[PDB]
Amino acid sequence: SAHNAYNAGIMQKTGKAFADEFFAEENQVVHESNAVVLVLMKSDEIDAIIEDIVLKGGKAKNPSIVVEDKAGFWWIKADGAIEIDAAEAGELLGKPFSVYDLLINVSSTVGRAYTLGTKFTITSELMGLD
Amino acid sequence: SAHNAYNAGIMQKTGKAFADEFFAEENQVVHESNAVVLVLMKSDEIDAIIEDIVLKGGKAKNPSIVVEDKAGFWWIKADGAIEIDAAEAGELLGKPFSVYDLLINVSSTVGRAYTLGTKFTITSELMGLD
Amino acid sequence: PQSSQVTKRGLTDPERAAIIAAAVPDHALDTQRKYHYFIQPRWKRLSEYEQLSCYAQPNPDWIAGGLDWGDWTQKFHGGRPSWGNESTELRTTDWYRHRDPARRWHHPYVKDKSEEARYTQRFLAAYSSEGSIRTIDPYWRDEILNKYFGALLYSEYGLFNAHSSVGRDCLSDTIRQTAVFAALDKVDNAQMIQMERLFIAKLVPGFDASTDVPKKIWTTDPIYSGARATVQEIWQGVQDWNEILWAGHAVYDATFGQFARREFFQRLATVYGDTLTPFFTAQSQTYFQTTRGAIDDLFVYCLANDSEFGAHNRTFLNAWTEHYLASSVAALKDFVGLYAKVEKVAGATDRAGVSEALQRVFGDWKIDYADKIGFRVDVDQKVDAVLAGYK
Amino acid sequence: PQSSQVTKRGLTDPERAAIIAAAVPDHALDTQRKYHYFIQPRWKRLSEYEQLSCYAQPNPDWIAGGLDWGDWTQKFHGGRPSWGNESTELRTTDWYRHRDPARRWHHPYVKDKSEEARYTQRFLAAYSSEGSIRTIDPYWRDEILNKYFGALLYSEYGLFNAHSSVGRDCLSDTIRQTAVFAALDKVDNAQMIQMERLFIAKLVPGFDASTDVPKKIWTTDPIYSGARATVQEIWQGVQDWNEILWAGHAVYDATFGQFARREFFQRLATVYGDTLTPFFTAQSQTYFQTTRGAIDDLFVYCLANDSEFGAHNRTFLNAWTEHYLASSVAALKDFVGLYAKVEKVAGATDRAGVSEALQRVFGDWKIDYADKIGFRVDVDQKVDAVLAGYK
Amino acid sequence: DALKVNRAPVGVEPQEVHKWLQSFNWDFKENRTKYPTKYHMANETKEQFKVIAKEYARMEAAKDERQFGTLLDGLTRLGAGNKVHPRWGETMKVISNFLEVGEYNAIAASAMLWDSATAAEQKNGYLAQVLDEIRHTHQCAFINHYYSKHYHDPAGHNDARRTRAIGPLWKGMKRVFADGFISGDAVECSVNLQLVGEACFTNPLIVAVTEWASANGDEITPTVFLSVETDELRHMANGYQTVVSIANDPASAKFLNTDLNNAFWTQQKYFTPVLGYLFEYGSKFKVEPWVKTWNRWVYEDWGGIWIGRLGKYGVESPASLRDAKRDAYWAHHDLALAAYAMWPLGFARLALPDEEDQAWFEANYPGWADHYGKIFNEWKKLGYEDPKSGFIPYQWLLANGHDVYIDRVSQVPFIPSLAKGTGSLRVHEFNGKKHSLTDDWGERQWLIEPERYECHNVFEQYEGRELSEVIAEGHGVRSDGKTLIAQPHTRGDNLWTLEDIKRAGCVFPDPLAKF
Amino acid sequence: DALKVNRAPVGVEPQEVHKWLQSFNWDFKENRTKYPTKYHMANETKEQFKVIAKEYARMEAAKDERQFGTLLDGLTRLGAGNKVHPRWGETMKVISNFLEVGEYNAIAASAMLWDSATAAEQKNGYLAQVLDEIRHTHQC
Amino acid sequence: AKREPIHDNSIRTEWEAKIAKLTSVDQATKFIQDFRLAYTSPFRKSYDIDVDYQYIERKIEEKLSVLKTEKLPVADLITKATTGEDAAAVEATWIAKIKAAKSKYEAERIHIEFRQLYKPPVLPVNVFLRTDAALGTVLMEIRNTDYYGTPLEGLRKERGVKVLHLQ
Ligand SMILES: [Fe+2]
Ligand SMILES: [Fe+3]
Ligand SMILES: [Fe+3]
Repeated sequence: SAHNAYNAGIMQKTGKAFADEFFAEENQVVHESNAVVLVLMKSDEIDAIIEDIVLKGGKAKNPSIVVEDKAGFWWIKADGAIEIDAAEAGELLGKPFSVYDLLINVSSTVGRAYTLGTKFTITSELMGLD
Repeated sequence: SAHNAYNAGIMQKTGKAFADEFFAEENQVVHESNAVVLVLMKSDEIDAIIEDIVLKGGKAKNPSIVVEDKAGFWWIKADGAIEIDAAEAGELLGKPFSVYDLLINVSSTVGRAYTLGTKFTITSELMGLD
Repeated sequence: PQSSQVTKRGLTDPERAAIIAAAVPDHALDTQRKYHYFIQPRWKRLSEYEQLSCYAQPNPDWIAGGLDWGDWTQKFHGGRPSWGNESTELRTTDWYRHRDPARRWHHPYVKDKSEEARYTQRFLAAYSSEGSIRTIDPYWRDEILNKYFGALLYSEYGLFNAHSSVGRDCLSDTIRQTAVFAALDKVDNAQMIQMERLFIAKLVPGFDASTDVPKKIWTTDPIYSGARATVQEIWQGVQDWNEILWAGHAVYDATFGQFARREFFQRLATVYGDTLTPFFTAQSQTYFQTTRGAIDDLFVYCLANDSEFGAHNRTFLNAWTEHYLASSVAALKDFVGLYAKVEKVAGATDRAGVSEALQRVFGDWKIDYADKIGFRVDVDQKVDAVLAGYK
Repeated sequence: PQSSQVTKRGLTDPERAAIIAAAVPDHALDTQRKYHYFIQPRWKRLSEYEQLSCYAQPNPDWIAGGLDWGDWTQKFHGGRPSWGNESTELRTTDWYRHRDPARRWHHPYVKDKSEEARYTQRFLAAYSSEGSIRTIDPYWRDEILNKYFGALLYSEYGLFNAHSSVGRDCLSDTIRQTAVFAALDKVDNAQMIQMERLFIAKLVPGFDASTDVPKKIWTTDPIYSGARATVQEIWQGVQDWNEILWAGHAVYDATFGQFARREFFQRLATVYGDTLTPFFTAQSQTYFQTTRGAIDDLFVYCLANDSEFGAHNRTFLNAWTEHYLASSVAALKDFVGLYAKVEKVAGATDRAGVSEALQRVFGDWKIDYADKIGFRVDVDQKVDAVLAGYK
Repeated sequence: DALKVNRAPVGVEPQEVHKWLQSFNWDFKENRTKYPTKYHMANETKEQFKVIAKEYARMEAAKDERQFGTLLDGLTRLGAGNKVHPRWGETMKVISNFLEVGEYNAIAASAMLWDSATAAEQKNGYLAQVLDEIRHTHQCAFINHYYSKHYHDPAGHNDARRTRAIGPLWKGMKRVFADGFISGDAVECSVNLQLVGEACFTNPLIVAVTEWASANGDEITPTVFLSVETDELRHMANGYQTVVSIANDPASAKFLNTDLNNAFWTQQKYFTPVLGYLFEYGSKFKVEPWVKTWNRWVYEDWGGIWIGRLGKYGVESPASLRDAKRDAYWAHHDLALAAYAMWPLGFARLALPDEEDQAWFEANYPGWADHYGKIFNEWKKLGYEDPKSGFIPYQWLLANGHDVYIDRVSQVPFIPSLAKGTGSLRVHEFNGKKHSLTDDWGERQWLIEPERYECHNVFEQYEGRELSEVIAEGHGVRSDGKTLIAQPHTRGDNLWTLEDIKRAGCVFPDPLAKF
Repeated sequence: DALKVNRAPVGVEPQEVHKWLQSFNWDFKENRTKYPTKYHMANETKEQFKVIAKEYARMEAAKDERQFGTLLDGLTRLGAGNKVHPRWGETMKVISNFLEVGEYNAIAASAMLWDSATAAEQKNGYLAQVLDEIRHTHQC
Repeated sequence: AKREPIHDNSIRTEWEAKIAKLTSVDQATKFIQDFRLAYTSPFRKSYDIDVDYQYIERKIEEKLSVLKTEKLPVADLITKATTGEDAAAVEATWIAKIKAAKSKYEAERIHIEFRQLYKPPVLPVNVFLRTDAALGTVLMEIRNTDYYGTPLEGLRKERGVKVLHLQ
């Protein structure tokens, strides 16, 4: 699952090493990536969702989930999809918590995001085209 | 206004000197104080009221006002009374600000306190007995 | 330059924060982070409402449910305990059992009521601008609403003060939150009724918003005779804190309170062109339904079905219900005389329309309350007793 | 662990906080702390509404009021500027002059509507539990309210989409906020109506909350034929963003809209025993008066009295009002045929009642809008024009 | 019945209303967009995050209460406003107010999508986007309003809405995330504003910067920016829906790759060097090389999760990508040369890279020391920071043949004799007017669409005028009327005045007059 | 009149309601406190902060939103929960919980003052204090 | 050349005096079209007032507009151009013109010239904006056809620029 680290691949190189791969011929066009990136804004509810949903149940279903500490937010990258059930978070927090209450601290989504029922999903799939 | 400092009088002494005055015979009964103590919770609204109301107009009319920084709150002590007009705070802050909105961050009072119109007033007067 | 010290903050001051970080271990010293985990949850999971409310009251073991021990530190003269079983005829295996189905701790309660507080002022500024008051029937506005709806504020105020001893005497935390929130909603109802009278006074010249006439009607007019008597008794005649809550909310306010607010003033307002009163009764009805859920859980789920004392509690509830239903039936009989003063509308203020109204209140109450404690009641008999006051 | 740096926070990390504190001067570098001090305050002192809003639009000096210079970096194909004077017939010395009297920037606007959003659901939960729908007139509910109040949501939806070009084309920040807030309130009105229809469906078996009958009525029934024509014109027939705001809020919605929402469905609700609809009209009416205040300032204070272009602007406003008032009169003329379907109530649905209702709408409209732009209007003439469509 | 009804407690959930939103639209002949567009395909999509008006307000209001609670109560009680490093506090003057204009134009751009959409759900969705961008405008405004009250230099925070007209950096900001959105095809806004603007660049601009603010003591910006981007995921979703309609229709799909490439170059031409400059040079503590932040968010993640995935449906990798990566490595160092050299035209106090900054720059961008570090060090030895030195680098640049040009299209400054980024100077005369272009993508746009790119640049407007006269006319001063807002250092003493600027004798030339 | 009416925007302020609060009480024989007291004097006092139920909630809800914004959003993002010196964090176990029971008892003690009060303004005022102490309990 | 101050200069003062002599709608219409044909668009006749023409043009618009409301009948404000032409006629005339253009260079000229001549207050705003959109739709489609097909060197010849410098 190391391929979904924030510093994966070229990001690990420095100086001439980085510049050489960055300007390499093969790296002048985009490469299709099967991953998604979800940014979660740190707060009391999110820090509880990160530890007890994304990293417990979420990482069990999807071993490729990588969660990184970016001071003010959480950086999550995973192959395929990431899901968060607002119902599961509500039971975890002991207070009402609909999908829109979940979206309060979901900052960025690199991927296709939608809400079905009580579940927020960021998926690599291209709905309408696949 | 030196008598209204937080560390006025016996509070200046330390060790045996403080103990000698603390246990002094004259100091075993309360002594009537004409002062009042106001505590304001430090917030954006209150930091502006402190600097532009209490320490400008308020201190001009009552030069005995002392304002002390206590990390989380402002400690204000003054002879007679302290008044804060919420209408003046509304103009200063440029947003609706009724007298109950002033009370959001008015923590403690040592004295008689009331709301007359848009004015909050803490006073050493004894309404009902004086 | 101040006399006292400017205290350096441990969170930001580099020297103190360094000392703090060095002292904090690099691991948790326990893995249980659910605040008051040992509370038995009522629902699928434990709620913040329960974590913040449950077991706040320090009861000893000799008060059913208490987790502490020993006598109180200080008691009344003569020896009355700080809290004691002598405060109510009702018994249970655990006074902590009660759960507000709305799960109101303080914050959500004032959060909701603030929304209603701010929206009401906006609605009134717009309603004055709209001139919508122009289409209201003047007799209804001046001779019925102004006088008898304003008189009704004293019933709400009276129910509010009935909680004053309940808030001191009751025996668990969640019960105390239910009672106190119920009490604020009642004084709000009274204040809100007077707000509307003050509001109409600004739009209608000569509309007298003073409480003199309403007070005269509440204290002397036979229309509210039985209502005032029941309220004075519930409020000041008894001190069983369970009896007050039951008689006040489950009997009086569920029968007389419901008929006055919903079946008379709210319903008839939509028969006489009143576009304003249904904005205010919408709040009193929402408060009633929210109070009822909590009152219901206390007396049905907890008290009437307590494994050991359910049948014991039902004996007192049935005796109470018998007594205060009589006082309410008498209050309604006195109240339905006000229909002689309203202009007759088909199916609303005629004998047939009042009967359907009475059948609704007594019928709803039989399902909502009587069926749940085993109280038998012939609804048609109750309707006919009150209708004997209709003219 | 992790591949990237857990970067240290300068606020709490002892080393970075020490570096920061050493570089922060011990004194301020300027004493002007009033954000955008150079905004000319409309009121006694500069408001936070003005500080956050005014001059957000990066307008050059060749758009009246702008503080910037030069041409835009990128223009449309052919040369249409990003914003330009060609977008409206109206002229002014300063497009920044406008001020919403409610002083709504984004945060107070959603804070106020969040209250309505949460209170509505609590009110609906209580109302359903109250069973208060039992007293409503079944014919009014099924044949008038469901079908025709439902059809009116298309009028509101139409007025909402009228703002799409307005939100792109208008020339200042406070106007743009006024417009966008006005539009969200309008799609809200459309959504709130369908919410009421879905709610009654849960309470009354057989009550169809589908929009098919309302849509079939809006698009074919001659009752809304005149209203739909006017809306389609205001929405898609014009692009002068000032003409859209004026014809939409100050003419059509202030005459047809005010009559349909307030004089018909809200007033008649309180005559047919409807305890539910007034809760929803109370919101659209509040939204209308709050939109009117902003709209009234843009066209009366700013445009009809601009020191150089006031009379010039009144010329266009008069021509617009003349045109769209005739459209709305014809819309009302078709609409009063609906009174043929309702049950006769004295002084509400008879000819004298409809006349008094028409006098109120046109009477209020003369005072609120016409007199302020120099538009002459025979109120009796307009009332008899609409009353010609009453059976 | 009059006596029997189901008295179960019910309300109406948001998605119950939203289910009927599509039926709110009705058909008439004139029900079509008012704006010019090449894209005429059917676009009857479903809004991904089904929102109604009330629910929109309840959700956003909940965000504000937590945000303003943190700012107005907690961080103020901590005194966090004056706990920011000066370099970063100055940077937020530019970042916040510049982003504010982008949010402001995004309102208008979203309105065009609102107007040009056909599905009633997407009209209702785009109105919510329009509301959000107003929220974003007031949020960016609140940062500078907050800094103005609690930060040790309110000048620039307090008046950027007029003091930004003075300088050349503001010009290109009026295109990158402003005119580039709202002045063109309305349906193409789903590509420029959304697929590129929102899906690609808001992440490094609004999210990634949060970590840089935290590193430099700024906890105000994360509190607000992180809340801003929570609206953007709804915007990306709505934009992607329309892109699906364009890629699935062969007639309109032949306009997609070109508009994507123009949009990407339009936005990166400015965003890449300007944000790179502000991150690396406007900070004391750095999080990571700008070129790695770009590689993570732009090239790999956006390029792969969005453009590469869409590659299976005709969407090509942008032909300007090779040139854009070269800009990501060097263009912001080029931009720093111009920004430091023309510091008196800005509204922020700048700090030359200190000995440890220079070590960092040369380590992550080998070559930086010999090319840029030497110039910066020579400027310091000539008195760059001293107000009595009579030295300002712009005149030095003209003395050594390092002339500065403004791109007629992007407004980005170009110093061809020092630039390592993508660029080459093309100077054309057309109809008696001289134009300077800087890259093959901007020049092609100008050659094909000259009536779209007529923006006056700073040299054309200020020609022959002394520097301090321009600054005083544009109100680039503090409250005492004579001390500049902009400064070439971030200390508290020896601030430059108008008279100090006049001593240097700087007068604006016509850079194209030599041609 | 059905056509003429003042259409100026007006509402009703807290102090306009609270003016009529004293008249809400009426006289009957049993209208006295239920608790034992030595103090049987006239206590027909005024409440110095005119408070009504709607305004009480608006004011306290405003306090709550800023406090919970700071805790749940601001301080959590800064990790301040584990930036406490261990000595002081332990002390807050007993300070906050012991204060909790004092706030909880203050609910009941205020309810006694509520019951023993004879002025409707002070009866209403003491119910506001009763709610304050429930707030303080859930805060601790 | 030394520029005068940005917002108040002798050049703007001079044209404002020139504008104040306009006393009829026909005079101001001829004055505003001559101004727009000579100083606006890339095909302007002169750049002598580059930094001032946009403000000056605004002040011309303000004069013509006031004259229209003072002198023209109300119906003419809505349905006719200040040239006397039928507004709807101008729309169809110019839509069919640019639709008959054979190249992006013929198309772009027709659209530019429409704006130079009929930009409000000459043509009623409502008629102008929807005509400008129709022209812009046609101009945009012909330009975005084979957008990268012509190399730069060819695009320079086709545009007719004089190349002064290529680094
Ligand atoms: Fe307390
Ligand atoms: Fe945005
Ligand atoms: Fe956006």
